Amino acid sequence: AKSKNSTNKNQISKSHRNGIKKPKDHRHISTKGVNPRFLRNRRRAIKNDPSIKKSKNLEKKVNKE
Amino acid sequence: KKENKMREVKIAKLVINCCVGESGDKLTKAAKVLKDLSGQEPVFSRARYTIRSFGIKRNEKMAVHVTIRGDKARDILTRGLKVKEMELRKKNFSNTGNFGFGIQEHIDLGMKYDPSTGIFGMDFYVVLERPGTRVARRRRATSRVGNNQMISKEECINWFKTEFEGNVY
Amino acid sequence: VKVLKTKAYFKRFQTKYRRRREGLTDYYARKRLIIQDKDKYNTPKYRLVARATNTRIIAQIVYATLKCDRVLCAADSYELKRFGVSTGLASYAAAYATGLLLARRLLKQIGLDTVYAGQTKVDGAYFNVDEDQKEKKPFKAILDAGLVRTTTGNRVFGVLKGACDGGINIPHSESRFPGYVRASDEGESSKYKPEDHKARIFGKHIDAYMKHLKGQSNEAFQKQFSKWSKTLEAAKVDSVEKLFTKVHAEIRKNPERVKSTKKNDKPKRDHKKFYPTKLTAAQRKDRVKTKFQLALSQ
Amino acid sequence: THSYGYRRQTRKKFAKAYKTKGHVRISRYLTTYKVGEYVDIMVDGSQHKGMPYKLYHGRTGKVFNVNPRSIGVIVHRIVNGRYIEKRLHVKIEHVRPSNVKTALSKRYQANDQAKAEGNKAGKRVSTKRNPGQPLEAVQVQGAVNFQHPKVFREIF
RNA sequence: GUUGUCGGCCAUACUAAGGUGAAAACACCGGAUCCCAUUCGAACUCCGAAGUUAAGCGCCUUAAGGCUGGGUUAGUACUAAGGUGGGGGACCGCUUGGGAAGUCCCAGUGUCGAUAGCCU
RNA sequence: CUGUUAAACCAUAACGCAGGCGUCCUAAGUGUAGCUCAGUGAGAACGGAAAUCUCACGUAGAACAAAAGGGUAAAAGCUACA
RNA sequence: UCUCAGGAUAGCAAGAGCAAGUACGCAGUUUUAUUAGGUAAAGCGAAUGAUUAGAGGACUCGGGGUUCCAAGAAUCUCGACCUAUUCUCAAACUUUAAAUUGGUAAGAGCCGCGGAGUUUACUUAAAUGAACUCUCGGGAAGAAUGCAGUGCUCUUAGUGGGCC
Ligand SMILES: [Mg+2]
Ligand SMILES: [Mg+2]
Ligand SMILES: [Mg+2]
Ligand SMILES: [Mg+2]
Ligand SMILES: [Mg+2]
Ligand SMILES: [Mg+2]
Ligand SMILES: [Mg+2]
Ligand SMILES: [Mg+2]
Ligand SMILES: [Mg+2]
Ligand SMILES: [Mg+2]
Ligand SMILES: [Mg+2]
Ligand SMILES: [Mg+2]
Ligand SMILES: [Mg+2]
Ligand SMILES: [Mg+2]
Repeated sequence: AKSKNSTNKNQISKSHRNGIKKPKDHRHISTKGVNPRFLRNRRRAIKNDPSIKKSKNLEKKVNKE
Repeated sequence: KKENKMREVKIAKLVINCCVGESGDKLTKAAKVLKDLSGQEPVFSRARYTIRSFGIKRNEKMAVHVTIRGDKARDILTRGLKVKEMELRKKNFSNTGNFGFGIQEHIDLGMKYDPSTGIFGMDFYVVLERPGTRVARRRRATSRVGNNQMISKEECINWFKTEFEGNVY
Repeated sequence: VKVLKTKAYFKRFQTKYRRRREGLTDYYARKRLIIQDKDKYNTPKYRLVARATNTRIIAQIVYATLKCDRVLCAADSYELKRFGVSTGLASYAAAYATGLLLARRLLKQIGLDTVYAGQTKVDGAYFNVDEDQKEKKPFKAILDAGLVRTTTGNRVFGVLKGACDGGINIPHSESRFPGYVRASDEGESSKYKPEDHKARIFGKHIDAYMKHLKGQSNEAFQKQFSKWSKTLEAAKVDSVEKLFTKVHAEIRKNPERVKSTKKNDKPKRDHKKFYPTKLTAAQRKDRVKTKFQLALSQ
Repeated sequence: THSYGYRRQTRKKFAKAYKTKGHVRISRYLTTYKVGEYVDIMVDGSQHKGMPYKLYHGRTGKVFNVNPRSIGVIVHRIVNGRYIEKRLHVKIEHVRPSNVKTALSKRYQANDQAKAEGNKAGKRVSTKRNPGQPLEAVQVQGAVNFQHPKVFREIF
């Protein structure tokens, strides 16, 4: 037996073949890597903010407090 | 030339060290000898390397040294220098402006004899400093003393003669 | 002599920080002190600088800005002159005082005097306003001791007491406070004796000292206390404690910036001569020609 | 390559720059960072914790989270002909602010100013920047230096 | 003009041998009863005020060493694209682009701060 | 696993180079404090090339279990304590 | 992967579809803005490692031979230490340092320490900060060039000895 060990020849072209795919810029991004402190703050400051429209029963809870 | 009494020549310290090259009772003996000479507590220097000819195993207790200042080391210098007949050799004077001399027969210093006190060897070393030594020895803003503040050999010999009434060859 | 300082040596020299080669800043320490959680993005951080002089005890409130560090409040021991002390401005009591003043000033600047008084009568008991904080939390400061040693009963902690008693929050555990005892032999006790401490704040120690010096001889008392005694007489008082209670109440009462109204215009000629400007290239050239001729004709 | 380890082939990249030995660099300690800022990411070898993988040295990321000792940044890596988002967390040490936005804001504000004023006068101002343009006609009056090609000479 | 305190940059700040030193500070300096400290009150700590710019420190001096910046070096070495270019080859060179570094030259030699002050 | 081949992001072959891993450490982990190491010149009984003691100078040339490369000077090195 | 004539697995390929084909979008291109890098070269009177040449040297560290007379002094020979140099080199050396090249960007999802909000162990002495909401002010569209290859689903063939 004898073989060709590693060649990267055709792979670059193959990769450029259909273009290099880039992800979508999404206004709102996932929360990974963000600490819980800040996250709880967000949760609270959202729950209490009236200028942010909640669900009905939610607003009931918020308006009772 | 203008001179401040700031330029005073002072005895910085007298260090008296005794190297026995042993771990045993003779050490305890030199310890006692030293306490009795100084009034202070002796310092034990270790043995840093191993040598068969000297019988010294590394980090082994080797020698006893003492640092003395002020009138103590003054008075003692009296003692040893007299033991040396108030006579030194130019080879005894360093480029630090600091001088040293050897002594054996510690009894000639005026200390009594005991079986534990058998006659011992001693190295006497004297550091001479001018006033601003502090600048170098302090912690905050530590700096190196000026050229005009540091003591030349000739100056040190001059100090020994002028003070002790001694002879240099 | 093999020359052990070469051209190389100099090319290779790592020039230390201007501040470190002056033996002033401890950067390990400092970094430790300054770091705040980038979580609080721009929020300021407040350290108490206790710097002792062979004369004055300088207490400051500084915080760390990039470009510079800024001083909120400065208390210079000489302000105690303003209240009648000419001597012993480097003592423990001096620290205490200066710290009390820095304290009251900061607290006045913010508007916290009213809420925060402190323990007016001095005990030596742990005093941090942080236990009774209610409406607006006590001001937060960190002790920056600098190159000074942390030895138990250090002046810097005099300033500590001055300032937490002044009402600032200054985190301290009272372990290095004067008159603290950790026993060795049998593992006996952790002893705090606020009595000795307060005694030290007022300077009872200095007084007992006067007395000792008197016991031995008149010359003795003269040598160390000359200015101090004439000064004690000028205030017409028998002890430092009365004088420092005076300092305490005066400081507590109307601590404020003393603005010296002196207006000076233009007395500069003398020292402009002592502080020479550097020489022009042309000037060096001239120097060279001069040395050259002087040499040639010799 | 027989060995693959977090620091492989890191020798000269991570070695401190000449005469940088033991520089603490307090400035990085004080730099303020906000969720939307653009950070450039640069490793220092004295500070071992929160070390990014060598690949990311000199990359430009966008900040995403801020932790107490560390800024979460966002970079992308081309992998098999596609881009993959990577959420980095860098200790403060290996991070510095990028000027890529600073330039933008400065420029914009000035430009906008110009346009507002022009809008006052009825003149439409355009901020579009044009690249190097073909040189305009010129007249030249000068001293003529006439050169002739040198003979060959051998210098030994 | 000058000072202490805490500094950002970290030699244009360092190194060597010198001159100079208003004021106020900073220091050297005096002393170990007290908190503290060591083999030693050297240091660390504490308390001071008889001296002194001699030290430290400011400012300057050297056809100074170093460091910083430009010049030469040099369109040289290296390099991007082209070549049914030359040469047996090693290699060199043509067309269109980028473009260095040491010897030797010349200049520079700390800068930006917050705070309280000295010079009435 | 380190340094090279590897051609200044990354990646890159060969029974290609030079080496290293299947352990070791209640401290050689963690923290605080103080100290500055390697080396060089001059100086002190027995003392001798080499024992200890001194001072001046020492950009790091020493040390950091282990291979290599990088990292470290009021420390990451040395000492002491917890 | 007991794996080396094989399998899976991505990649490459076809067909059927989804979506408003954000064109203020896209790009194996430049430009512009901000930035990385230690290779080529060069450099070793600069660190590390090699490594030739001659001379000087108040002060030197030792050896040997010379001489004299005598043990010392005078002096030839060696090196080691500086002194000023000098020959030729490194992929597992490097201060310096390219070309080619890598990140990130070039605006309505913009800019402005102007406003009013929301936050029950988020931040601060601090309505301090922070993050999000509704406001206020300004903003010819914010480089060239090209778009007969918009993005994404679903199902799946062949391939996995290469060679110039
Ligand atoms: Mg693809
Ligand atoms: Mg500390
Ligand atoms: Mg680098
Ligand atoms: Mg230069
Ligand atoms: Mg050349
Ligand atoms: Mg691979
Ligand atoms: Mg092996
Ligand atoms: Mg430490
Ligand atoms: Mg077959
Ligand atoms: Mg498949
Ligand atoms: Mg189709
Ligand atoms: Mg368009
Ligand atoms: Mg390209
Ligand atoms: Mg660069």
